[PDB]
Amino acid sequence: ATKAEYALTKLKLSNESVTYCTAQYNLSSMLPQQLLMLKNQTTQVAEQTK
Amino acid sequence: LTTEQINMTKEQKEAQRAQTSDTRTDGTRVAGSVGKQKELYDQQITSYKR
Repeated sequence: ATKAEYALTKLKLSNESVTYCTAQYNLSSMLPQQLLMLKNQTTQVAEQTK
Repeated sequence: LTTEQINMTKEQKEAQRAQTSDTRTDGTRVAGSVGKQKELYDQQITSYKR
């Protein structure tokens, strides 16, 4: 049982590694793109106000 | 597209202002289709009197 649990902990490193890469991709690509989306929406609100 | 609708709203306002008023928002006399239509009435009014 301890040996089986050791393998589970050892294999768990893969999920943590891909999670870090997934989070890194979101910060580098998704977040800046969403900022551009919000800016365009902000301008549209002013035009609708006009 | 919202910016383009600004001009259409202004122009449709002038069509509404053609009634109950002989001058546009800027103050110039209306001379378009409605202006020509009014002139026809003036000739017809004189024609009936004549």
